[PDB]
Amino acid sequence: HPLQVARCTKIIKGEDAKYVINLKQIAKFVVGLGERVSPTDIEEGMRVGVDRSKYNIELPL
Amino acid sequence: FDSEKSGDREVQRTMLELLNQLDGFSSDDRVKVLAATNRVDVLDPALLRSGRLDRKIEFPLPSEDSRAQILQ
Amino acid sequence: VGVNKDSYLILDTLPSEFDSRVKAMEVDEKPTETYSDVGGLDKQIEELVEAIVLPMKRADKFKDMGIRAPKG
Amino acid sequence: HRRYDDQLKQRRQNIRDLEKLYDKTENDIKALQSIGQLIGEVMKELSEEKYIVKASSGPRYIVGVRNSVDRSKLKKGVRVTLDITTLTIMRILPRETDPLVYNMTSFEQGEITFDGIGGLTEQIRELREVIELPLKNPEIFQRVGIKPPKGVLLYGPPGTGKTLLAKAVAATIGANFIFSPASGIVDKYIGESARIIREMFAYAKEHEPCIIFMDEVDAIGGRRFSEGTSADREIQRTLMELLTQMDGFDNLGQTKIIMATNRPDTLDPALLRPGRLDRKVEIPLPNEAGRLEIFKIHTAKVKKTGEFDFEAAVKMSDGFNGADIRNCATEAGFFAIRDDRDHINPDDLMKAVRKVAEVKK
Amino acid sequence: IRIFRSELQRLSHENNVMLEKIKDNKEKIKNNR
Repeated sequence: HPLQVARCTKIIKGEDAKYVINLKQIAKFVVGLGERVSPTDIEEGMRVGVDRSKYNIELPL
Repeated sequence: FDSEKSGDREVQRTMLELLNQLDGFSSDDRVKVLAATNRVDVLDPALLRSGRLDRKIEFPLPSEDSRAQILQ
Repeated sequence: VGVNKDSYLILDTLPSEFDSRVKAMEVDEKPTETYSDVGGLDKQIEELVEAIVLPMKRADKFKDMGIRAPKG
Repeated sequence: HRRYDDQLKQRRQNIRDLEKLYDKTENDIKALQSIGQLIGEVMKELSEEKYIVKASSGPRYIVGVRNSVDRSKLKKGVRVTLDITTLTIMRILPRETDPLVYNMTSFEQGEITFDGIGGLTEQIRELREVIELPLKNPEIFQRVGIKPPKGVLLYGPPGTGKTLLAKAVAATIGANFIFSPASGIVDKYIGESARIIREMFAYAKEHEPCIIFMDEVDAIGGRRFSEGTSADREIQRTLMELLTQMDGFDNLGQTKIIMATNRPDTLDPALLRPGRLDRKVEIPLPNEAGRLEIFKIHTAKVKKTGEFDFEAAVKMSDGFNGADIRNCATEAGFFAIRDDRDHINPDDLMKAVRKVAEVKK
Repeated sequence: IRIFRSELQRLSHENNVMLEKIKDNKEKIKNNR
């Protein structure tokens, strides 16, 4: 699915494919606890995205 | 002659943190920081001292016999 | 530094993962090169041995004299 | 059977150690229930109980007072802690906008002692009377009837006497050392003119025992012709602001302005008039006889021979100050490492001058 | 061997008091983070 925007707000998941990244320059988020690679679907697809800035393990999508 | 270090703080803080890291170990030979560029248009008295970048080493174009080894 | 999204309150620090490390930085452990590959610089190479290489070998000889070896 | 009493004592040691660790954990959990607030700066004073501020999280706001509000230490410009809920001032903080410990050098008292400034004692005693005396006992000039000088210009060769005299004034008096180089004001970038001098005046206003020092004034100076501006946009705004601080409604009585340059001709004549710069001290160039006391500071501090001759190396030295001879003493020990000696050969320092002459004059 | 057993029973329950005290704190600090 084409993604021109992605964001998430106040999501608690699990370390492994957690994402919870806000692509907007306001309230930037990262991902810790190791390294994971999921080029097809990281967690839910959809609002998972990258856009401008690189954050951790989000690169494969 | 420009104060633009205050305009773009990426250049200023890099130089400010550079002065603190060079002074961390003054007795140790395991801390060495060098640099290379095209020329020196600006002299900084703070960077000129024992334990920092001081001596100017110019690198002119290779000589006649020097090019024989590179072509070899 | 872990903080709240709403109240913006500091909770707990986080380990280093994405530091904005400025990638494409060349890291090479003990490369392979000799001063004989590029000739004609022996005038500058001697200056690189005197002010860098030789004080880098042993720092205890210069410490007994009370002076400080140049770091670059 | 009595040897088991040691296990009973070691068991109690674990109870007392963990109990102190669990008590610190509970206090850290209770600290998470605390509620922080925003931070801002007062733009304008509307009234006693109402202030016009500027929030860091948004545009300018107008807030009230909460508790422990001291109207004497809180006024227009004083940084405040803004309440996100009721829009009130929770606490009182000193005024800071641009970092004062990074772009400006601040250190406790001084660094360089009076040994490196030796030889200027004739001018040093006159410098202490116009600086050290009014900052400590202002009654000295009150009985005489003369006003204390604000600015004092220390000028000379570049790097010679500029650094030594700067840190020596703060060391003997006891006031903090403020180094504000002139290269950090005038720029080709838009802005960066008034905000530096105003906040520098605010820092010296909060902490009285401080003295401001500058460097490289020749770059921000010049008289042009009519004192107008052509490509002077950052030059003229700086020269006029320095005059309005001392002659304005609020000057620095506990802080003296110091400028460092080459020649006074590079300074705005508007700043040269009485009321701004009342003192000009010239830094001479030490000769072979003058530099004799220079090699007795840095070179004589390190390990040297008892037969070392200061007159042999001074003949090859040309215009070397206390900071310039640091490379001479560094290269002097470089020729002595081959002979395995813990001291400095007097003949090695003479050869070290030729190595320093490649950079220094 | 009946001497140290008197003070050992005290330190045994005092450890459970500190254990149950931090047990609710361990679950609380994880919920506060």
